[PDB]
Amino acid sequence: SLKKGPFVDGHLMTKIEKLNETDKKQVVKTWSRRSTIFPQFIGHTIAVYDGRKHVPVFISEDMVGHKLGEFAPTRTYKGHASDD
Amino acid sequence: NRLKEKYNKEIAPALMTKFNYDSVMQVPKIEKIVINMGVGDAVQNAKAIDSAVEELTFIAGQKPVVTRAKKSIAGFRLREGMPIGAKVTLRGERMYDFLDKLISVSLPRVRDFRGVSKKSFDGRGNYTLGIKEQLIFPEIDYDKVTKVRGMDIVIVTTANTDEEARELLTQVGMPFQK
Amino acid sequence: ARIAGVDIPRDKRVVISLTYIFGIGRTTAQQVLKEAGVSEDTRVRDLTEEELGKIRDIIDKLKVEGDLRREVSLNIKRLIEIGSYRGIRHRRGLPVRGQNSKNNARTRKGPRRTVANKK
RNA sequence: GGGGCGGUCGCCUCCUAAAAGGUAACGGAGGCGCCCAAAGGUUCCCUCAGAAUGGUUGGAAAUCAUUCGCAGAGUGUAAAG
RNA sequence: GGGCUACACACGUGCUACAAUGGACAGAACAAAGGGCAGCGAAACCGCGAGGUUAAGCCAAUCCCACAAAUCUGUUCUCAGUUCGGAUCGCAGUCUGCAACUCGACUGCGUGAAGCUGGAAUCGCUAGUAAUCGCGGAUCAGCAUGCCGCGGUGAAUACGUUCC
Repeated sequence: SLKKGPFVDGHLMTKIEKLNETDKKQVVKTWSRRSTIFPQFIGHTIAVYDGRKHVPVFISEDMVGHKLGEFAPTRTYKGHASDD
Repeated sequence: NRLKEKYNKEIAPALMTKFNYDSVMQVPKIEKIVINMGVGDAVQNAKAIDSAVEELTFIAGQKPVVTRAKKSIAGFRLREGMPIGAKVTLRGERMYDFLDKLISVSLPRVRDFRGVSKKSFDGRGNYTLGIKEQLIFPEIDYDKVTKVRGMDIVIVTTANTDEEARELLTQVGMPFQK
Repeated sequence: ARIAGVDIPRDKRVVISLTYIFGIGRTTAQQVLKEAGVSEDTRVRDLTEEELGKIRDIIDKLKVEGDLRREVSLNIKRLIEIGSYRGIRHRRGLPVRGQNSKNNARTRKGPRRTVANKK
């Protein structure tokens, strides 16, 4: 990125804000993987829309600046014939 | 000898108050350090295993002795004869002159190292440690040795239990990962 | 051996001689020597008995060989336990920065060999 | 346990041999026409195999520290003693 | 939102090198052509750099993109996986864009693969051609080792139709 600053679409902002202030709801899908993780966002688990299937993702304290959608690879491995 | 005087005045009296002792006089004592070489030959034809033996004279002044194998191995050389590695058993005033170099100089020199030895205790007494660089010992020159050879240290405690053996080491100033 | 960065060589001028240090590069050497005022000096290794020490201190401020290796190691270990995707590229043999795979990129893949035919 | 064919012919260990010894069968299991100037002699010392625990390159094992180990070892080569 | 960028591998086609006719540093010097108003953006200033702040001029033989590079002149390294080469990756920044994870470019710092001229085989070119050095444009928000052009430096050989 650059400066001022990391950019969530902003709906995730109010969502995680309301989820932080109250309710403590867990597991929620999102199509907007472009959004970066935030300190207020910590500890939540989001189903990430790779396209084929949502992949749930827990948020450790260590991850912030990495993109939220980065953790789930759309790519399928490998695929190769004769292993070993 | 400064380390030797140190437990005669500082460590012991503090160690005495930490818990009770039968017959007052009893106190755990360091016995012997055993430094291993191993070398690994790779394979048998070093060709000079003795050149590694000369290197250990720098780490400690006691003369190293090659450890001849007492058993053959199918996976690696060799049947009895043609010794693998070397061993040293420094004692007396040499013991604390060497340990003083270990805490003050050797261990901090290592790159990634910050602290080790947690599960390392036998539950009986003896401490163990691994050493992977000659850079760790100041007396060795960088120009010598070139290729790295491995090293070991095994401090011995008189104490019958690891809980006493550990507490003795902490007052010596021995590092722990915690 | 040696006084600053461990195992600096011999019979070479001081700047390239401490570029070999796992930490300082070329321009950083230009900076530490700019602080030094040595002027190069010395082609071999003969600096000065105390100036070698004051340079040893400035180099000591910079950090640090195998611990710097521990920096990159702890960093990539941070990059694998985090999930992940970047360390995933670090251990697939996949290039990490993002530059295909359909051709070349053998820096991690290695040379040999081949296991396919048609028809 | 007809001959021929096959196998065997000597020495050494155990069992069959039945609590002295001996003791048969083309009975049951194995070895040997050596090897070593040292693995001999003498003197002075030492105690194994395997297990658990801790450990750098050491992985199920090369190396080392420790409790356990009346011998689960070794005794040139094969068995009994 | 992905994918068109897959990844054990094969092939085609380019780029960069494997170095002392060289590398690195300093100084000095010679171009052409093309583009520019939803643009080019000088100069001044800030940042090591990339760029930013601010803003003159230019609808352009006026001004801007813009500095030509090889080269020459000296200093330095003295034949090695190297002060050779830059890969790969880490960290920290930056331009464009609602937005740079997949899957952008650039910079600073750090890391310093392979490669010391390449088997069988194969390609181009008869002179300003081959050899090589830089520049611009179409493309285009951003992204040009590709393509299309511009100029600098600038050869060797051609006996001949036996053979392909």
